Formats: sequence, structure tokens, C-alpha cells
Amino acid sequence: REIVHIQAGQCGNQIGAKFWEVISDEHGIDPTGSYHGDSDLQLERINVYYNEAAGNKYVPRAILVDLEPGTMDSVRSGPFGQIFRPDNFVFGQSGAGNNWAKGHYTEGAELVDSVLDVVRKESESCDCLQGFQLTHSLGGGTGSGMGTLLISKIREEYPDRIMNTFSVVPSPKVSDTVVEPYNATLSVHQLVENTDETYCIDNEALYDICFRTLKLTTPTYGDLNHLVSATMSGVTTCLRFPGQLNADLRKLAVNMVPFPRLHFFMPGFAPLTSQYRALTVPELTQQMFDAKNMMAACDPRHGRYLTVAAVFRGRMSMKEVDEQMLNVQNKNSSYFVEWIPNNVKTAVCDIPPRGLKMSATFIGNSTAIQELFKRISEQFTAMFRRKAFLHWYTGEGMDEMEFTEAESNMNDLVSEYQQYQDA
Amino acid sequence: MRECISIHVGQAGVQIGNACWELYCLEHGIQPDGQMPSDKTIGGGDDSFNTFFSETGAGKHVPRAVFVDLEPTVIDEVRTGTYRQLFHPEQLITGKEDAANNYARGHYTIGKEIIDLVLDRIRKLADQCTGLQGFLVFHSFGGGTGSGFTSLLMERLSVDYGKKSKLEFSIYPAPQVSTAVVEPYNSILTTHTTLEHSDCAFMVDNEAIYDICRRNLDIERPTYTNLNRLISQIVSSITASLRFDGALNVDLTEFQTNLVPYPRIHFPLATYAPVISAEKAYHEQLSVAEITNACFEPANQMVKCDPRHGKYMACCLLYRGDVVPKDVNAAIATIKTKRSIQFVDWCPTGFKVGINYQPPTVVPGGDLAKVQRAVCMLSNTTAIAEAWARLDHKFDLMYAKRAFVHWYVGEGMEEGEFSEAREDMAALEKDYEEVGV
Amino acid sequence: MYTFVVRDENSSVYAEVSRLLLATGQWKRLRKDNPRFNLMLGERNRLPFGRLGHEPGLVQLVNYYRGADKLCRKASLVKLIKTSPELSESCTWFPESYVIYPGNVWIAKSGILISSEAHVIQKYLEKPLLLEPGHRKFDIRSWVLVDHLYNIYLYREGVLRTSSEPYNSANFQDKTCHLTNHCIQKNYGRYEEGNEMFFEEFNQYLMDALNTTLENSILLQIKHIIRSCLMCIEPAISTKHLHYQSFQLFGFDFMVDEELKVWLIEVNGAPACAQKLYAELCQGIVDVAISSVFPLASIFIKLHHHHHH
Amino acid sequence: MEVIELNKCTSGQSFEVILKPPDPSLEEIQKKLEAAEERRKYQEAELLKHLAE
Ligand SMILES: Nc1nc2c(ncn2[C@@H]2O[C@H](COP(=O)(O)OP(=O)(O)OP(=O)(O)O)[C@@H](O)[C@H]2O)c(=O)[nH]1
Ligand SMILES: Nc1ncnc2c1ncn2[C@@H]1O[C@H](COP(=O)(O)OP(=O)(O)CP(=O)(O)O)[C@@H](O)[C@H]1O
Ligand SMILES: Nc1nc2c(ncn2[C@@H]2O[C@H](COP(=O)(O)OP(=O)(O)O)[C@@H](O)[C@H]2O)c(=O)[nH]1
Ligand SMILES: [Ca+2]
Ligand SMILES: [Ca+2]
Ligand SMILES: [Cl-]
Ligand SMILES: [Mg+2]
Ligand SMILES: [Mg+2]
Repeated sequence: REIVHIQAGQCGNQIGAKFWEVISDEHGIDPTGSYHGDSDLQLERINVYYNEAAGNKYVPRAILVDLEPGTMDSVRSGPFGQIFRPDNFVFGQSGAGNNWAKGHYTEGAELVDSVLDVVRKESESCDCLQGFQLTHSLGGGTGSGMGTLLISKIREEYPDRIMNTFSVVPSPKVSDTVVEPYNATLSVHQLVENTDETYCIDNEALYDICFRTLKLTTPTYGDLNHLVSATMSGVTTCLRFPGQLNADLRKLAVNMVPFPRLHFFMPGFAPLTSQYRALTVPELTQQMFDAKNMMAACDPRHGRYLTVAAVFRGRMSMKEVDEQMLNVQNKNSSYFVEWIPNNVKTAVCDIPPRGLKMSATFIGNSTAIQELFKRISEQFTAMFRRKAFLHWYTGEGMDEMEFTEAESNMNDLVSEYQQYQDA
Repeated sequence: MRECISIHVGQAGVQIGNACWELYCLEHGIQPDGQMPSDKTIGGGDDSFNTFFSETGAGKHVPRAVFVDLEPTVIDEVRTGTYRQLFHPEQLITGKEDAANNYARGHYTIGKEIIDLVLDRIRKLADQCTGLQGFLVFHSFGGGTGSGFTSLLMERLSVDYGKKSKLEFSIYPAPQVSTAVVEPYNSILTTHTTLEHSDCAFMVDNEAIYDICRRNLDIERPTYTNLNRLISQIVSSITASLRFDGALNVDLTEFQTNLVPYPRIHFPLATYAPVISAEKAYHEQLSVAEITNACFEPANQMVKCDPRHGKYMACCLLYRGDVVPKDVNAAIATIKTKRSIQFVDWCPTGFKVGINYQPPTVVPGGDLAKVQRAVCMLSNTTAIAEAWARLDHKFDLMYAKRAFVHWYVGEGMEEGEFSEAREDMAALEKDYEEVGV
Repeated sequence: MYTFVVRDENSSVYAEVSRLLLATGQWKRLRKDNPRFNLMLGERNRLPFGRLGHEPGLVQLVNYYRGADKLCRKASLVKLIKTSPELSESCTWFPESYVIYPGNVWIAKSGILISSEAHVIQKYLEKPLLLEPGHRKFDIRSWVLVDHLYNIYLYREGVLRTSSEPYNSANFQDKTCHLTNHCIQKNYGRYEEGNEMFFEEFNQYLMDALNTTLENSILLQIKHIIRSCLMCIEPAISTKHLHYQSFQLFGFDFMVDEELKVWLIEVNGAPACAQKLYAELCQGIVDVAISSVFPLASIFIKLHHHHHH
Repeated sequence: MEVIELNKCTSGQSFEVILKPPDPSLEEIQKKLEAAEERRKYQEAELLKHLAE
């Protein structure tokens, strides 16, 4: 039943806010928290993401966290900013300076308890909490360092609940500082141990989509976040609307994660937008499996699919959907591991997203995701072999050994993905 | 008269249960409020339909049934639906959190905390019976609750009611409507743990029903509602002998006697004809010979497999509607000269035949056309082991890599239970081979 | 693309079928345990027929008829002939034969013994047709393809597998003149290449020596026997209305006696082909058995007869 | 083709046609379930120890 949502740091709170805008519109919830929709399907699983307050008000089960106020002042002024519970805004003043150690060990530690108080108050009133979703980046300090601290503390207090992240992976193409690969390697180490499912949202891929496909010569954070929000709407459709398949976080984990560490998913979306032509079922299906539609910059032809979830939204022929899903599997059979039979599952939901008649969302557990980790690993090493920029971290009490261990664990994750690809 | 208690476990078991009880009400003239104007004994009786329904002093006819699920949403539809007045609230049991497609979570983790409540509620039904025969248990192989909770329950029912027969109606997994990759695991784990506790199990392969719905009912993409209305007709054909006057399969014990001479080999194949679409505006009605001959076609079986390449240990033909023995015997004589019907050497070559004169009832606004005669064949054929082979192969492919095993181990099951279960299935496939080939 | 899997590495016939399909452009070979195939070229032993036809969205075809072994083992064939009323104990074209568990000349087989004293024990045909020059025994191999619709196609080229030794009534110990197998012969090759005489030559011989044709004297009887055998097991093996479909290539072996009466000896369920006829027959298999089910973007006589009575 | 055991009633008939002659105890269940629960407890304590580190 209930999911608790947490958004941390600049990136986490920006994508987080858009997520709540997009799903509040799909469920007919306006910025005051009033329902003004046309269909009982909108309210039937509303409690998964929204609490009900007095006056038939729907309030997101959402906690907003940062070490600086700036992005959270912007959240509060944003279009849906009034819908959040005021007590669920938990902010420090210090900032974290793009420094994972500040987020995880010094500044974040000072604030983490007050975040947990709010987590506990939301959790306490859940009829049957399924677990948590966190939105954050891995390249900064607060979402990366403080976010992974939160995950660890949440696990200690709710060890039998599911932990899910939407984790934005850094790229030099859309880069704020040189230390991003350090912060991401340190964070991946945490995610490998302490999440059950992680959607790898790669800024490399979002940028390439905006540039190559959508023809945006200069992509902003807003253009990248349009892709992120459509993806997030798509991958949570099964949690939010009535349906058979992957209807809660645990069942999704059980279908998607054959070995506990290999829980890093490559999302995709079709059609790609920033337009009037009807998209056919064959076209959605080909495009949702296309490298160019993937939100992690990994070539899926360089690996194999362990498991896949496909979600189609809109009024369309279920027969045609089944036939096309079967067609892609039959013609591309070598890219689906033979030792997990029937490893592709398909859901269809009648309610389309805003501004589209038809859409498809793709969630892949592919061994090609190793490309993402290798790219981060190479950027990490190029610096770390000269100990460049380390004083930012050792000044917060960290040793070099902790960097060596994180790098080694992420190289092990890469070797494991490679083992199942060769099996 | 001797009572039968129906137990419906998990989503599949519950939704099939809804379809079955709806159909039983229509067959017996019981209204959705439970009143039965044709029953002239108010507040009791030992009629044949009382095997499945008790009676209150106010004239309400109450299914002898328990519905159990580990999450509430499917059972809540029964509580709020058309037949809600039919059931006492204590017959409808739900938890808050499901088994997440994991046998171990149904059997060990959640099953340990609801099992005493479920047995208590079953006991309440048993205490109202004057001669309880036993239980009919409806569940999926593939779901966490249908697999794991059912096996726990069956074990406990052998302990608490050791003299009593237990029959199953079991839904075998098909990828066209399946909701989990680990269904082969759950199927083998439940089949292993349940095998000694079940006297007779009717397997329904969702693939076969699905295809019958597409081919014969012209349904483009069958839903559970389509599948379950057809399944409920087959179930009704099988249980009709417990609910109406007759001299064949009149008690649970007789199902085993007539269909299961070898106790582990207790999976009869059901084949049903005719299935004809209600939208079909010109239907030429099918004769006894045609419907009987259709019983030997794989396309009409509840499990796709080829009985020509196994051996029969028993065959029962259950007719409904305008059918007399003379036409049955002439149809059978024709079929013997045309088909590969080979019995094992230690059983006689023969058919037990039951005829009920009332044609099949259908649910108004359903997919099935009303027909003047129908038949369900129940054959214990070794060919059904083809289904075990398919499932066992899928299990082996995943288990060789230990794919998904950590989900089961994290629920406190030992890895050893996997290979113990698999070896019991290897011995089962072997038994079927030794009898059949 | 259509897709296929290869599961018998030693089939000469199906290595060539495989190579033909690939060179079409429109077939892809998959690893042998990938279940997402249109076509199984199966193993000979314990082919998993129970796993076929359970793949949503693939029409699935296999190159063996399940149950055809009844026709294609010596003990099985004798029993099927004696016990099937359409063939019967008094069947005229099969030698008197007896199943035995552990002019009076008999042969024991299932590694072969020929004697007049004392597995199947079968009446040994004492008066074979003998080719001149050389006074020599032979057997006729016919290849027959049964498609998914149960059409029965007789490849128009057969082969005579000859002896190259004179035939000898008073020595059944010496087997090079009594047994016409290709291996048992390898005076080998003397009369013809590899102890194989083909239909154009044998027909010429029947014309010049015996004033008749191959069609009239032998092939009418061959066609009758093949059709009777295969129509007999049809209810047992047909895949019409089944959830997967089958085809199969059979090798029927015949003996011709000196009165030009044809007798059935053997049905082979996994035959090889004469070198010279691989290309043509294997192309025929693709056309008739495979492309018929899986169409892309006659060397056979179809055997059919509906006499009214 | 012998027809035996013909029984007729107003609602139908039955017969037979022959073409040719020829557990664990309560205690054990409880032990298994508590052992599974102990294994889950043990894994949970190991996790919390690692988290305390
Ligand atoms: N025929 C039929 N099959 C069903 C139905 N519902 C689910 N299934 C099948 O049952 C299997 C899934 O098991 P469910 O019964 O839904 O699971 P459950 O017993 O509720 O277990 P959890 O939800 O894991 O606790 C799949 O093979 C489904 O296709 C139904 O109403 N009819
Ligand atoms: N009843 C009989 N009368 C005369 N010759 C016979 C015979 N039975 C067998 N033979 C001879 O023995 C030879 C080989 O016998 P058989 O047919 O049993 O071997 P085989 O199984 O190897 C044929 P294949 O290799 O085509 O399967 C035949 O080609 C034939 O010449
Ligand atoms: N996709 C996306 N990425 C962002 C956004 N804001 C920052 N980033 C990325 O997030 C990383 C920086 O972390 P940020 O979240 O600003 O730091 P924090 O506040 O300390 O967590 C870099 O990799 C940026 O490219 C955003 O709105 N969208
Ligand atoms: Ca401070
Ligand atoms: Ca009464
Ligand atoms: Cl008892
Ligand atoms: Mg920033
Ligand atoms: Mg369920």
C-alpha cells in the first residue's frame, strides 16, 4: 500500500517537484490538493502516494531535504509548492559544496535525525507501508552523500521494507564540478548494498536525447527534467493505477532482480518529445527498445537482458501489444538470457500521460549497464591515481582507503554484470 | 448426506471461487440473497445440494466456503459484489500484505501468522457438518499465496482432519497471463510439499483455457473473467455428482477410487465439449457422438498434451443434458475403432459414465452459448506428465544459475528445499514414464 | 527471419537442410537450447516433444513424427503388421516374420545370421531377382517425405544398393553376396560406382532383359506398400489439429524376387541419402516440408488413392 | 461391450461400459516454521550488526 517519498539536494528536489506536478495532474489533484478529475481509476490507488487530510484534501507523502534552503524556497514557489506538508521541509543552512563527505559524515549527519523524525511520522500513520523512494543525484554532495546516509539509517529502522531510488548519474557533458566521479563512486558503493531497485537516470543519455533526437542545440536542466518526469510517471504507473503486474515495489523487485546486487535498471520511454501524429503499437514497441530511447547511455546490444518490464499507456489493442512484444523477443532472442524463461512482462494501463494518446515505458535489467559504471570508474581513476582533489574529502575526516574500497566494490559490480552476460 | 468444504486461496483461487459459486447458485435456483424458493425444508435438510450449502432458519443458503488471501483487494470485491449477502463476514479472510510471488513468503513468513486464524474459521464450518467428507482447495501454482500458503494449509489439514479427502483445483502457469518470472519455482515447491496431502488434483493450464477462449469464443485477448467463467463450467461438471442425485462420484472417496489407483499419480486430465460462442448467431447443435469424439481432441483439454502417446489408467465421462446411455455406447464403439486409446495392462479398458439430464446452465450475458448437451471427460493419462516436463525444464534453467533464489533464502527457506522439491518431481516424471511407456 | 535449431550433429541430410536455409537469407540458426524457434531439427533419441507448441507467437515445426518409431524398428514393424487389420497376418508384401525374445531358410536380425535350422526371425527370400552381368542381389531404397498435412511424397529417384558378388544358395556363412549394405560391400564398385545403380539404368535393364518397365513391374507395388504403411499409423501420429506440427523423412528398403514381386524389408526413420542425390532431395525438403509452413518472400510423386467401395 | 451397474433416477443415470478386462505431525510443522523464522531473525541481526559498524 503506502510509499514514502524523499527528495534530497538540488537535483533530487527539482526532479522530485516535477514528479509530483506530473502525477498530481494524472490523478486530478490540483495545487490546493483538491480532486477535480473525471474517473474513479484516478482515486482507486491514490493512497499509495497521497495522504488524505480534512476537507478531502490529498497531500503528497513526500519529504523534502537539503543542506541549503535555495532549491527548497524554489520548490515552495513552484506551481505545486503549496501542496506539500510544511513540516516535511527539512533544510540546513550550510550547503555541502558538492562534497559527498559533507553530505555523509559532517554537515548531513547533523541534519539526518530531523529527517528521520519526519520519515517516522509519515510511516507511523501508514496502514501498511511498502517502502521508500528517494530522488537524488550522485554527483553532488547532499543528494549523493546525505541521500545515501538516509538510506542506511532508513534500512536500520525499517529493515524489512523495500528501498527504491531514482539516481541521476553525472556526466562531463552536463557537469558542475570535477569531483562528480568521486561522489558517484562513493554513492554507488552505498546503493549496491542498501537499495533493492535503482533507476539509473544518466545525464549523459538525457543530454544526447535532447541534442540528437529532440534537436535542442542547448539543453537546460529543464529539458533534461522533462525526460526524467515522463520516465518517472511511466515507471510508477503500475504502482499508481489498478493492474496485475508489478503492482507494488516488492513484486517488481522479485520480477526484476535475479541476484541482489544487480538491481540497477536502464529506463526507456516512447515517444520522445520536448506533436499530433498518432503513434502505432508497432512503432511504440520498436522505439521503446531502441538505444536512442534509453535514459542510461549504454548500448543494450553490448549486453543481455536479465529481465524487462514494459508498460503501455493509452487506449490500444491488447492483442496488438501482445503480438508486438512477442515479435521483439522472437526476432532479438539472443539479447534475452535463455536461462530466465519468459523474462519480459507487459502491463497495459488505459490512462495515457498528459499530451499523448499513447506511450510506452521500458525498464531493463541489462548487463550493458556495466558501461555506465565503467565510464564513472575511468573518470574516478584518472583523478585518483594522482590523488587529485582529495583534500576536499580528507579535510572532512575521510581516508584514502575509503576511496580504494568504493572503487574496488564498483569494479566488482562491473565484473558480476560481465559474468552473467557470458553465462 | 455428507458435507464438502471449499477453500479458495489467493487471487486465482478466490476469483475462480466467485465464478463457481455464482454458477452453483444459478444451477440450484439460489438467489443472490441466499433464498431458494424450491427448497421446501426451511432451515435445514439433507438434500444433495446441502453438501455445498448450509441453511439458516431465515431460509438463507450459505456456501460451505472459506476465502483466504494475504492482501485484501480481491476478497473486498466479494464483500461488496453481487453475492455479498451469500457469505458470512468470518468466511472471508484477508491479511494486509501479500506473498509477493514468493512461495517462501506465503508458506513460512506470512503463513506462520495467519494459519491458526484460517484453521479456526474452517473449524467453525466443520462444526456445523454432521458428516464432513472433506475439502475442495482452489489455488494457483504460481502465486506466493496460492503456492506457499496452500501447501502449509494442506499439511495442517492432514493433521487436523486426517480421515478426510482433499481434492485440488490448481491453476498451472502460462506466460500469456502470468505475473511472475519465478512461477516455475513456486509450482515445483508447492507440488512437492502438497503431493502427499492431496488425494486428487485437477490441473488447469491457463494456456489451454486461454486458447479455447480465443479459438472457440472468438475473444481476441481473454481476461481472467473469460477464463474463470469457462473454468467454473468445468468445475461444476466435476462437482455436479456431489450436488445432485446420482450413483457415480457421489462422495470424495469415490473420485480417488475411480480416477487414482496409484496415489502419487493423482492428476486427471479434464477435457470439455462443446464450447461455443454466445455471439455466434447460427449454431447447429452437436450430437452425443460429436461431443464425445471432441473429448479425444487436444484442443479441448484443460492441459495441452497428447494422450495417444501415453496410457490410460481410468476414464470417466460426465454428460449434462439430452443424452441416453444407448447413444453414449454407440459413440464409444465408433471412437474405439478410430483412436489411440491404450490402457495400462493392470486396469480394465472402460468408461464410467454419468448423465445428469439438466443441460449446462450459463451465466446470463456470458460468452458461452447454451447447448442441449455437453460432456466433461476425466481421464487419468500419463500424457499429463508433459506438463511436469515443461515446468521442470524451466525450473532447471533458472536454478542452475540460482537466479532469484536469494528471495526465497531471505524468507528463511533453505536452498536445500529447492533440490529436494526438484528430485521429488524427477521421481514423479519417472513414475509416469514407468507406467506409461 | 524465420528461426531454427539443430540438435543432431551427425545427420548428413539435416546439415545440408540447415546450410540451405541459412543461404536463403531468411532463416537464422539459434543456439540449440534457445526455445524461440520456428523449426526444430531434432535429435534421434528422446526428442522432447512435450516441450513443443507452447511458445506464444511462434508456429513450431519439428522434423520427426512422434510415434513413427513403431514403423522404424524391426520388432515394432512385425507387431504393427500382424496386429493392424489394414495390414494383417496375411499381408502379401511382408515376409512371414516372428518376434523372438532371449525351402526352410530364415534370417535372424534386430549382427545378422542366415540358416535353415535355429530380435525378429524372418523368412529369407531364397529366389531374389539377380542382375546380369554378375548374377547378383540388390535392395531398393526409396526416400519418402511426409509433410505436416500428412501428404506422402515419394522422391522420384530411388537407389539400388547392389552386391558385387555372385549369389550363392550353398553358402549362407559368407555374407558379402547375401547382405547388400553399403558398409558390408566396402569386387566393390566394379559394375557401377559405389555399388549404387540408379533408376534410369535399372529401368533400362528391365526393358532390355525383361521387356517391362520399372514403373509397371516394381514401382506400383512400392507405392502401394508405402501408402499402406503410412495410412495405417496416421491416426496414431498425425499432427493435424495439434499445437505443434511434424514432418519426417523415411528410408523404405525393398527386395524384389525373381517373379518381380516386391517385399518390404525395413523402414529407416533417420536415413542418409546417396551422395549424388543430397542436393536435390534436401532442396525438396525445404520446398515441401518447410517453406510450405514458413513461406519465403516437382521431384516427388504425391501418393494418393480414393477407390470407391 | 458389457454395460454394468445401470442406476436411474429422475435427474439422470449412470453406468459403466467395459471394452476389455485386464504425514508430519503438528510438532514437526511447528519446528520447521520456527526454524525458518530463526533463520530470518539471524539474517536480520547480522544486517543490524553490519549497520552498527
Ligand atoms: N485462471 C486464472 N488464473 C489466475 C487468476 N488470477 C491469477 N491467476 C494466475 O495465478 C498466477 C498468479 O498467482 P495469484 O493467485 O495471482 O497469486 P496469489 O496466490 O494472490 O499470491 P501473491 O499475490 O503472491 O500473494 C498466475 O499464473 C496468474 O495467471 C484468475 O482469476 N484466473
Ligand atoms: N528376409 C530377407 N530376405 C533376403 N534378404 C534379406 C532379408 N532381410 C534382410 N536381407 C538382406 O540383409 C540386408 C541388410 O538387412 P537389414 O535391412 O536388416 O539391415 P539395415 O537395418 O542396416 C538396412 P538400413 O541401413 O537401410 O537401415 C538387406 O539389405 C538385405 O539384402
Ligand atoms: N538531470 C538533472 N541533473 C541535475 C539537476 N541539478 C543538478 N544536476 C546534476 O546533479 C549533480 C550535482 O548535484 P546537485 O544535486 O546540484 O548537488 P546537491 O544539492 O549537493 O545534491 C550534477 O551531476 C548535475 O549535472 C537537475 O535539475 N536535473
Ligand atoms: Ca554545524
Ligand atoms: Ca432445506
Ligand atoms: Cl478426522
Ligand atoms: Mg548543484
Ligand atoms: Mg495475490
